[PDB]
Amino acid sequence: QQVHLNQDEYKYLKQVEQILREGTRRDDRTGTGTISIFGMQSKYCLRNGTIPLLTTKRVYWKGVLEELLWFISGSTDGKLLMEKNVKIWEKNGDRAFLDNLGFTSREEGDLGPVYGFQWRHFGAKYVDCHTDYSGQGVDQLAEVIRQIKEQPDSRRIIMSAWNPSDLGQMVLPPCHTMCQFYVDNGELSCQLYQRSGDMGLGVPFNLASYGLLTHMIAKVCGLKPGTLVHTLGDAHVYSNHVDALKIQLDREPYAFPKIRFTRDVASIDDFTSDMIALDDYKCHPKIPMD
Amino acid sequence: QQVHLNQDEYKYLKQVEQILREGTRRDDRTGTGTISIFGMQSKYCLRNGTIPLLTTKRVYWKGVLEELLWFISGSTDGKLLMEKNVKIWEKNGDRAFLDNLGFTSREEGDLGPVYGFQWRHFGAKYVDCHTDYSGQGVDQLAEVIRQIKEQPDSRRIIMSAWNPSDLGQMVLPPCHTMCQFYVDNGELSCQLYQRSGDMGLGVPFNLASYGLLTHMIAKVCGLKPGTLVHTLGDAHVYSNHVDALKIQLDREPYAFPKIRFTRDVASIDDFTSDMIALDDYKCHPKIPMD
Ligand SMILES: O=c1ccn([C@H]2C[C@H](O)[C@@H](COP(=O)(O)O)O2)c(=O)[nH]1
Ligand SMILES: O=c1ccn([C@H]2C[C@H](O)[C@@H](COP(=O)(O)O)O2)c(=O)[nH]1
Repeated sequence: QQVHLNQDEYKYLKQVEQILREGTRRDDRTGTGTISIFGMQSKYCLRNGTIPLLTTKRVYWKGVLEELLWFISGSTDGKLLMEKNVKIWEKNGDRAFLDNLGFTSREEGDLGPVYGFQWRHFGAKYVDCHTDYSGQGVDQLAEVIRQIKEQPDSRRIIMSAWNPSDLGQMVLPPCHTMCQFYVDNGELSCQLYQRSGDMGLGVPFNLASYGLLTHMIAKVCGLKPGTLVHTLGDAHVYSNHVDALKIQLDREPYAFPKIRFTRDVASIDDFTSDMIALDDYKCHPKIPMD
Repeated sequence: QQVHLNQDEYKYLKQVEQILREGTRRDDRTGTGTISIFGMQSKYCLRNGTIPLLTTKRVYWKGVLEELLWFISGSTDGKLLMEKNVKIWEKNGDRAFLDNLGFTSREEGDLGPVYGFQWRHFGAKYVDCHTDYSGQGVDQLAEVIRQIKEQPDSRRIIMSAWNPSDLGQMVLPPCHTMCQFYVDNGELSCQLYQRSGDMGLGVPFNLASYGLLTHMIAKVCGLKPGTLVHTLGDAHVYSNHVDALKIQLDREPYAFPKIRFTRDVASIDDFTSDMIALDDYKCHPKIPMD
C-alpha cells in the first residue's frame, strides 16, 4: 500500500526503477554505457501553482528559468545566456565545438537556428544570432497563444522545434522535439515529446522548463494550470550513474515547490527573471555523480 | 489481472474503457460530443511479423495498405487513391471543401503539402499535386533509413509531417504528427505521436499503417520488427459511438494477423500492393451502425 506526499515524483522514481530492471543495455553516441527503455509517459500535476522540480535530486532552477526566457525571446545567441550566469550552452557554443562541426565562419557564441529561432521564426532563412528576424518565419508561440484564447477546444495547438532543413546548421538537434496544448474547463495542459532523455540530468530539467512554460502561458491566457504530460522516446540512464540513481530511489520525495508571479504581464514576451518566484523548494542531500 | 491470448489489444480496450470512466466531456470542432483524456500511451508487439490490426472491430486494411504506399511515393493527389477505390480522402479533396478553405485556384484531387510531401520533400516550395519534386526539400524517410542502416544507436531518427510553414496550404493539418525509430539488438521499434485520435476509427487505422511502415523499413534495413509505441494527445471517443464501444469492450480479442512480404525490395520505394500479404486476419462480427 503506497500512500505518498508527492505521488507524482514517486511515479518518476518508479520510472527510473523500471528502466534499470527492464531496460536494454545498448551503447551511446560517445560509446558510453546506457540502459534504455523506448517509449515512456508520465503525468505531473500543476493544478495549484505546483511545478515539477524533483526534490530527491536538486535541479538547476536558475538554469531552467533563464534558458526558458532566453528561448521565448527567440534568441539563438549563447552569450546573452552566459551574461545571466547560466553556462549550460557554453561548451556547444564556443570556438572549439563549432570548428569541429565545420562552423569556422561562425561567431563566438552563435548556436545556429536552435530552439528559440524555430519557436518564433519557423522557415525563416537563418544567417547569424544578431540579425533581426521579426516578421520572417512562422511565430508558433504567438499562434499557440492565439489558439488557446480563441479556439480552446482545438486539437491542433502544437509547437515544434524540429526543422529538417535547419538541422545541418544546428549545433545540437532538438532534444525536446515538440509540445501540444490542451484547454479543459479553464485549465491549460501541455504534453512534451522528448526524443532522448537522461533520467539523471536531462529529463528533470525539461520537466521544470515545460512545467514553467505552461504556468506562464496559463497566466497570459487567464487560465489555471492543469497537467504536464511528459513523453519520452529513448528514456535511459548511464551505466556510471546506476549507484547514484540507486541512492535517489531510496528517498521519499518532498512536496513540489510552487510558482508565484509577483506582477502582471502584457504578453509572453513580458516575463523577467525577478518576477518568477519559487516558493518552498526543499531538497534531499546532493547526489555525487563523479 | 487476467491472462489474454492478445494482451496487446486487450490493453487497447482498457484504454477505451478508461476514457469512458475518467475522461472529460468536451465539444468537437463541429459541435459534436467527445469524451477525452489528454496524454495516453500504449505499446504493440511487432515481433515475428505481428501487425496490430484490431480484431474486436475490423480495420479497413486496404485503405491502410494503399494510403501508406501513397504516402511513401511522396504523392499528394487524392485521385490516385480514388483509382484504387480507396475513398478516405474523397471528401477532403473536393471542389466545395477546397473552395471553403479558399483554395479556389486548386485542382480537385490536390490536397496540398500533406504527409507524403513532408516525408520526402520537407521544405520544398509546394506548387501542385502533379509537379516533380526530386532533389527539392529534405527526404526524411531516406534519411531515417540511412540512419537506421549506419547509425543504429542514434537517438535522432525522427520523421515529422508537422511543417508550420505549410499548414495553411494543407487541406487538414497532420494527425500523425511525427514518429521516431529505434534499433535494439537487430530489432526495429517505432514511436508515433498522434495529436488527436478517435479510438473508434482513426487510432486503429493509424496503428496498422505505422505497424506496417515499421515492417517495411525493417525489411529494407535487414532488421527484424520490434515494438510500436502509440502516444496520443487528445485520445477521445465520440458520444454517438458510446453504445457500440461497450459492445466491442465485451469481445475477447483474437490473435493479431501476420505481415508477409512475398519478394525482395531494392528500396522503400519498391513496395507494391500485390507483394504485401496479410495472413490470418480473423475479426469479430460487425457492430450495428455506430
Ligand atoms: O534537453 C535535453 C538535452 C540533452 N539531454 C541528454 C540525454 C542524452 O543523454 C543526450 C542527448 O544526446 P543525443 O542522443 O540527442 O545525441 O543528452 C536530455 O535528456 N535533455
Ligand atoms: O489519421 C487520423 C485522421 C483523423 N482522425 C480523426 C480523430 C479526430 O476525431 C479528428 C481530428 O480532429 P482535428 O484534429 O481535425 O480537429 O479526426 C484520426 O484519429 N486519425
